[PDB]
Amino acid sequence: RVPNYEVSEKAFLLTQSKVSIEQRKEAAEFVLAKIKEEEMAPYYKYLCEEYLVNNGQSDLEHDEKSDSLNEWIKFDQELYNELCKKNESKIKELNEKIQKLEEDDEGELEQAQAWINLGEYYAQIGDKDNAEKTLGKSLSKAISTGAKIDVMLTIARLGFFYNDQLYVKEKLEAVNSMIEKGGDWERRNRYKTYYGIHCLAVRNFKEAAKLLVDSLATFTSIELTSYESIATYASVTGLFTLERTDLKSKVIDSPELLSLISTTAALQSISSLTISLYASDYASYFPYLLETYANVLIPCKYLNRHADFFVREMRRKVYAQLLESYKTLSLKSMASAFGVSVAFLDNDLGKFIPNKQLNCVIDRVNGIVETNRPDNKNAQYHLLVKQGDGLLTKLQKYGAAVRLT
Amino acid sequence: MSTDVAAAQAQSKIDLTKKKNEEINKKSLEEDDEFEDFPIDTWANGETIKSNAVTQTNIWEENWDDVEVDDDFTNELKAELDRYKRENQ
Amino acid sequence: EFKKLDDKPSLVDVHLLESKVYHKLRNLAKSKASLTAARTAANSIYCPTQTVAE
Repeated sequence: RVPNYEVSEKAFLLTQSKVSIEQRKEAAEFVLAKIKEEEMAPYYKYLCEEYLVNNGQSDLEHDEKSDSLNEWIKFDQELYNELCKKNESKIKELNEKIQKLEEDDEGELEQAQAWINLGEYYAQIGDKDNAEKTLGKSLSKAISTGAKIDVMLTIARLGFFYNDQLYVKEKLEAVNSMIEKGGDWERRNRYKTYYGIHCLAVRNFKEAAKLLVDSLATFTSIELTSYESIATYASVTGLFTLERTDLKSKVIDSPELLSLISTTAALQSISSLTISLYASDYASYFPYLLETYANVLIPCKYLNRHADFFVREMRRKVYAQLLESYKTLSLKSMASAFGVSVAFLDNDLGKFIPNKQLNCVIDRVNGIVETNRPDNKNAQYHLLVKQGDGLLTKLQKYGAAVRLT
Repeated sequence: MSTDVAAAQAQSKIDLTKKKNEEINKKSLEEDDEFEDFPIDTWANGETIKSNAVTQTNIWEENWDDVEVDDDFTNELKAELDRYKRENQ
Repeated sequence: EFKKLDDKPSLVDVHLLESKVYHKLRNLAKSKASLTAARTAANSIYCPTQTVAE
């Protein structure tokens, strides 16, 4: 249960070469200890592939790059020997138990509990395919509705290990069927988070916030990642979705976050960023924003691909907030608050304005920054005509097809 | 994929016995599928797939961050640079 | 463990300190929860004047 994600989390951080020197070498230690002790032997061969062009590599049976920036990476032959031994052993033991459960009738509850143990071993060693097969026999013998739901979650978890978002998605359709058959609120919370993490793994965060702000209140955890880890993810999803008034309630005034405090780096930076967006201290906003890039977005698996998008958005919001409270600004005032140069400021605005969330122009000549307001009845007219343009396209499109019939 | 919603027009139109002949006639006008030339010229294609992952090979929602690089690295330099000038002005 | 050995009005004070802890952790959702439990142990009429002042 416990190494299955924790080894993957550190192993992802270790892969990157776009992390800090220090953070990669701390991770590397946790990964390596856990291969030898827990018998993560096949996923360890797998992980030598996953760098490749990224550095660190120093393996004895698998490729190396010219630049080893790590040495808490080693392949040993003892690892391979062990595999062979341990494999046969676990397999032999349980098998015989299964045959014994066949001789004297006991096989409904106990043979499925034996096959649950077989998929956990299979899962331990990093085989999604053969874990799933064993977890398949568990179903066929007739068991409680509770047990059946617990098993499907485990299988979907093996999807996260190889960081395959589609493998997660497909399995979690089946849980949606059984969830109301058991009718539990306990395994529904697990569902909320399981989904939480899956929605966080894909681009769109709108669903994520909703599931994960709830997952602060009541959490039940069977092969689901730590409560400080879940808190961090929730602050990210809050920021994205919500605006001032709402935001302030949800993720600053939660009793749950306020009792958990900050003690670790990741939680700390994310938390301080969130108060500064609300409180209009824009000075201290950019040091927190930069900390958020290194310590929060990138070592995370479910935000490595959404890190670029999240920071870019953040720059858009904070400047856009400022703009809502202004009709005119000066270039220097605006630049000073951020703690950048006027030249540099024009440059960052000039990527963001065409696409537009800022709703501003800059008069370079009078030395002001001017703010245009299309919010009136004009705004509401533009909203409707566009939504209507689509209805007209669809009506046309289906209609030509039936008129042809 | 195609104009409008590509998903709305694929189910509107599907194979009947009448339709099958017309598919061949259309194909044969230019000749072929016109989708064998790109594999031959390049002799295994080499697309934009390196820049990021919202590139040409993409199967998830686009983030629109392939038309622009990561400016966060740049910003680390811009922030420090400002502090030093500011200090003795 | 002393709640099976519930007979003492000296459990009033323990609930009161738990209330103070959540007060400076600055959540008053949980502050109230322990305050309710303080009023329940002090519903016993054999409590000193000083603990009730608390």
